[PDB]
Amino acid sequence: PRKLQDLGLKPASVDPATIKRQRKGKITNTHMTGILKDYSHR
Amino acid sequence: MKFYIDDLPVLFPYPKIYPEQYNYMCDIKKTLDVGGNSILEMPSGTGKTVSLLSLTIAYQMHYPEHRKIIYCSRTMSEIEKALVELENLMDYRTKELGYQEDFRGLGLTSRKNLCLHPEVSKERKGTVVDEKCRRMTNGQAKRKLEEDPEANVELCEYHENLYNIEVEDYLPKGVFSFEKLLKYCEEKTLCPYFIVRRMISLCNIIIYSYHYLLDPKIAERVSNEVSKDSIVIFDEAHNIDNVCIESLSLDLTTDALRRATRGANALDERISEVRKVDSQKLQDEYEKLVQGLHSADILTDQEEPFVETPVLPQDLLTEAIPGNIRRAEHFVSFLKRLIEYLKTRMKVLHVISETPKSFLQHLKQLTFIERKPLRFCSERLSLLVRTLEVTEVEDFTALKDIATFATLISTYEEGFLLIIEPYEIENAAVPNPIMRFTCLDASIAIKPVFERFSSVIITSGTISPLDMYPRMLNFKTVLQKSYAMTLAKKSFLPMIITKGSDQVAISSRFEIRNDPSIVRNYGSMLVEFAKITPDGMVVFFPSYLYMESIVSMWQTMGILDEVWKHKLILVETPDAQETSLALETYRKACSNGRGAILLSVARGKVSEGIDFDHQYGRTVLMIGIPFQYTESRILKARLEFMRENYRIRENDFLSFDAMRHAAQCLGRVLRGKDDYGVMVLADRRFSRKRSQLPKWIAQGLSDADLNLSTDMAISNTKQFLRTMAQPTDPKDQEGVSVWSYEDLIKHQNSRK
Amino acid sequence: LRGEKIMQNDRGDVIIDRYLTLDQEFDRKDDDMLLHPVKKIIDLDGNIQDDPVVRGNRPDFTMQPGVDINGNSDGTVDILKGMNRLSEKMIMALKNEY
Amino acid sequence: NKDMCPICKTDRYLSPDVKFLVNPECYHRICESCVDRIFSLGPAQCPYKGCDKILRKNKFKTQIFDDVEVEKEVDIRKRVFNVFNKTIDDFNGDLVEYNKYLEEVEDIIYKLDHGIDVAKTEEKLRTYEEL
Amino acid sequence: KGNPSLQNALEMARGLLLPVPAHCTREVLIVFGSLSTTDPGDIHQTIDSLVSEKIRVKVLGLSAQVAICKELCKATNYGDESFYKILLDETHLKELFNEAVTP
Amino acid sequence: LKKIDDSRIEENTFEIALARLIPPQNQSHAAYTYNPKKGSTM
Ligand code: SF4
Ligand SMILES: [Zn+2]
Ligand SMILES: [Zn+2]
Repeated sequence: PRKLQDLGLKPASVDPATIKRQRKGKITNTHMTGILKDYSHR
Repeated sequence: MKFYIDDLPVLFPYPKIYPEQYNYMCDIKKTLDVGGNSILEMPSGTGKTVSLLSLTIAYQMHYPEHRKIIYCSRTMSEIEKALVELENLMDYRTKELGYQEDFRGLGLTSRKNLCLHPEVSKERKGTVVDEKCRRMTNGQAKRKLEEDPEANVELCEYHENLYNIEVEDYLPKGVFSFEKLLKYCEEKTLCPYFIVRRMISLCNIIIYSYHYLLDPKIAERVSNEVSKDSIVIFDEAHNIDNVCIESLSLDLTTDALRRATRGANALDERISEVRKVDSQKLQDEYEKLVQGLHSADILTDQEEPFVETPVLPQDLLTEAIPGNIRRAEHFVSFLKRLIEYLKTRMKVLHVISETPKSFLQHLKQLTFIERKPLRFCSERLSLLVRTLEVTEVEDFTALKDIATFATLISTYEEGFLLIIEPYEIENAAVPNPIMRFTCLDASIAIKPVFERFSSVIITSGTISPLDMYPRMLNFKTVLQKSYAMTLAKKSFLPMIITKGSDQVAISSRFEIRNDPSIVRNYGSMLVEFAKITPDGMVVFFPSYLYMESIVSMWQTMGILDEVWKHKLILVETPDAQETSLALETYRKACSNGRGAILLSVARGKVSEGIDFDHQYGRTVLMIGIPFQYTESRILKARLEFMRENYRIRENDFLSFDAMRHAAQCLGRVLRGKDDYGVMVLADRRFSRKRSQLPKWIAQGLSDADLNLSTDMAISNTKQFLRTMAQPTDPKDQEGVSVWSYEDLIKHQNSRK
Repeated sequence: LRGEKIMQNDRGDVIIDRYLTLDQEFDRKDDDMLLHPVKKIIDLDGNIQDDPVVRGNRPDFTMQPGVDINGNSDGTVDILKGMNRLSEKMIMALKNEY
Repeated sequence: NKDMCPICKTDRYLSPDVKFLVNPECYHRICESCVDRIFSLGPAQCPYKGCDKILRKNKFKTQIFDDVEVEKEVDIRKRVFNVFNKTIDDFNGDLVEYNKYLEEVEDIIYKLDHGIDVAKTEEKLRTYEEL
Repeated sequence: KGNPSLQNALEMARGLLLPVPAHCTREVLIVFGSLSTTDPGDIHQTIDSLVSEKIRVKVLGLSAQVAICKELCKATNYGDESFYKILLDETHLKELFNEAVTP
Repeated sequence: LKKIDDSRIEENTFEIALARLIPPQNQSHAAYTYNPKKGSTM
């Protein structure tokens, strides 16, 4: 592809892959263990 | 009434008169006595047209010189309105004087609006209507029918009925608006267009558009048939310079040049066929061209050239044809190689801006074409088309454009430009080059008007600033004044909105049309005003593409859904028929109390000529300042030319043009001093331009009313519409805002 | 019919859409009951055709309807005509014997 | 054809470097490659069928107007107006004589264009340019 | 709730004022609070029918001067434009309603 | 190729070609479902 444009013939292909591309701690509320739900998101 | 200004009796067709009308009348009579040109601003609401017509007719009748009257308007609709006011004035004059005096008042327009033939009526283009009328009324068809009655050619009975009557016997005395003239010519089976075109010289007053005085393609008969010492009136002249540009501009595309090549090939085939059949019809034309006979000397009065003369009649040469284009085949080769040179100039990858002299020099260097045959190319093409007697000329039509080009860029060398663009539109994938021959000097078209006529009365409702026009158009004024309209109560409430409801700055710049926040502000503003507006809105947008974007975003979000509960949404379309039907539907919806909003553009068809008086215009919502598209090369070239010659700054002229368009949009809405309506302007750039507004709108615009938000704008509109609905005290306006007869005599005695 | 921009990525419904072009037929018939001559006070067809020989500067893409990359119309003029037609139909529906 | 050179048959998509070259004499569409092919060895006859007029490699040029007959017209105009360089000052301001001179030179340009009476007009041109 | 209709109200008012005798003046008082009206038919025909049956209409609007109410008041009161009343405040509404009881 | 170069060609792969497959027979020994693996940075 990088020489097809040099030869004037427009390629119909994108550049292929050969071209460069990209704790647990203690709990104090021991009398209510298990009723609290995890909330890792808003 | 009947009053006196100096020694002139004026018959005013109403029992009461405004003071501004009397001051206008005094200034017009002073201008016509002293002579020279003038620019006057009448605030809208006041009867500008009726007072102007009243004193002009009185000045024509009472003075023994009997000067004719030219009333130029910018549109056919205001031509009809002026004729209706003329009907009312003439009926009042007949009633007061007890007799119908010798009067002729006729309006002028194209054949498309004055054709009663049942077959050529539904054609959407006036060009084909003109072509069919020429084909059926050239006089060649009449003599072929006389020689061969069995031929398939046809004649228009409306035109043929005109030969049985004399020129003074076409119509009775009086005035004839287009409705009444069309009805009379339908009942009498006559053609109104030829009646008006033959009674141009017999009219005491004639009303036509600016083009018939400025565009030289159709002015060549109208300017000749009118006497030189006539009164000339320019009504709503604030846009007249743009008309001058449209007088002397031309565009050529690749499609137009391909059609020109096809027409040249058809002309070659036709000239070969005529040379094979009958060479005398070319030999007589050739020997007539030897002695130096021009187009007018050979063509009769009842027939017209195929391609109109696109330059001023003063700039056409009186010398003979140089002989390069005298022979038909030589002229065909000349025209063909000119077309191929234009096609060669089309292929370019960058915008080329150049003078006509450089174009002619490069043309002469690349091929042997001189300026002198080009300056007669259109006349030669018209003569060749006439002498060949070709029945169908549609494939020649685009060819006319080339002749127009061949006559424009050859005859003028200063003040015009040529812009060659590889892209007509930027969003197209395929390149579509265009070639624009462009008027930059607005004074070149209007110079024959100011030199031929002795005194003109330029008058627009919203022409501001007054001194811009004597600089932009090369003429001098003996007096300039813009009246301040006198009111017992504030009839109109101009307001400027710079920020939305949430104090976010709003604007109508083209690159920020996709911003959600200004869409929110405009939508909430329009919904609230539509909730409070009693009868009917007119909303003006700066561009139609901006209008499309804002309407699409309103419909996607659901802004228009709340508007649909209160008022019907009606939209201007580029198709003129659908826009006119939408305008009539808007008027009907305002009449029966359903309520409607008319979304239109400030530089389009609706903003010019169409009025929004009384209930049709309770609010004028001016969405943003109406600037043009700055990156277009035409506007930049014109700005550069005016900076070079007329020392006008580019930003100053852009602000002046945007403010005059917004001003005419604001001024379309008042008619009568009982009329009310707010004029809200939704842009942050309006508040700095308050001095560029007309002085009546400026004095109606208080200093506290420059930087409103949305909510207190709604509150001010609520209070204004509550106060204006009250019955006013007749004692509060008996002699300060409107005058009776005795108040007029008292003011005359106080001035003495 | 609501006035939204029509997109080809939407599936729609394969039963109702056969009427779609037929509804387009109705639209031209709507023009056949709406296109009538108007007064000369608001005649904008006479405004444009006041002189047929205007060949001045062509209006730029700001004063013309918007087009896509291929040059055809984007379809917002379709919904503008649709809402104009809906308003015209509502006003003309009042003109009856009621 | 319009896109492809009819001699070497090469298309524009395959070979984007081909260029419009034309013989001023017989006016046949050809590319620069074929010009470097056949006429580099020496003068030869035109590779089109039905045409065998002698033509030279150095005489080759590009057609500006892109139409064959219009190139014929402008090259006859160049071939004629080099010695036909009379102006209005040469006729001492006589407009009618200059107009008839323009008519005559346009007539002889047309005659060299269509070739109807090319012999006597060419002889007249040679006798005029000899002076 | 809803979207008001002048034409339906005026048509039922016309129906109600049909059987009253000719010596009794027929009057319609409208307290119209909205600014837009939706009608099932042509309201100008209803105005013409109200004028032809000698019914006088006085409209006390609440917000602004609607065109159709002003035209209705002007047509049904023999050209008098003073029968379309727009209030200012709370006391002016009492003033208008007290004015309306006089024949 | 005149029509191809004037058009846009999408880059297909095995996963793209899986969207438009036609069954060759009733019972295929090879499963067409892609099995991702951890540690493959090909
Ligand atoms: S003469 Fe008049 S009526 Fe007859 S075709 Fe021409 S414009 Fe129409
Ligand atoms: Zn080749
Ligand atoms: Zn050859």
